[PDB]
Amino acid sequence: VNSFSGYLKLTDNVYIKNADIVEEAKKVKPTVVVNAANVYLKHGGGVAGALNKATNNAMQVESDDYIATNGPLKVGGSCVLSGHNLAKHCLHVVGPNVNKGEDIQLLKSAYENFNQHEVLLAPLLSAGIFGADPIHSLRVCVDTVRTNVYLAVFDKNLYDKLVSSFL
Ligand SMILES: O=S1(=O)CC(CNc2ncnc3[nH]c4cc(F)ccc4c23)C1
Repeated sequence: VNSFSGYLKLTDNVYIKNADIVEEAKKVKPTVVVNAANVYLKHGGGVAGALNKATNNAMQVESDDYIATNGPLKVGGSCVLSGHNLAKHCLHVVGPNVNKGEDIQLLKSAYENFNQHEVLLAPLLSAGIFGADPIHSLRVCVDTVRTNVYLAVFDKNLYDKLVSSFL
């Protein structure tokens, strides 16, 4: 039993809700919140900008130190950093950005990072400003993630389309 509330169950392990991931994280305080990161961990907009703003820029400060030490992530890769006031940990995952020409096949590799964590609160990778089709992203999620994933979808209209079209 966990504290996630109001989710629709899609599969054995995947759940979905119309919610603001920032507000969902603030209430649940999950072990892991997933950030829709880029390779530079520059949290300027989309989910990343919203999560970082909620941390009063502490996420960005921590991220800049991470990059200065380790260099950029790979597209399809991830790192675990602090969850600050939102979660115990933040898993920064880089899905391909279609608006930069990155290969969509890397979306499966990106979701594989979720399997290293038993339970996660996450957005749909490569959705929103990353330019992928969220219906495709949901399909890859369901077919790749085996751990328990609670997906927050900010836009009510998209949430309803994702549910109604789910196979
Ligand atoms: O429905 S979409 O097209 C948009 C969604 C991807 N982004 C998000 N996903 C879940 N929670 C979110 N909270 C936010 C707050 C913000 F300021 C900006 C973005 C998000 C966001 C696929």
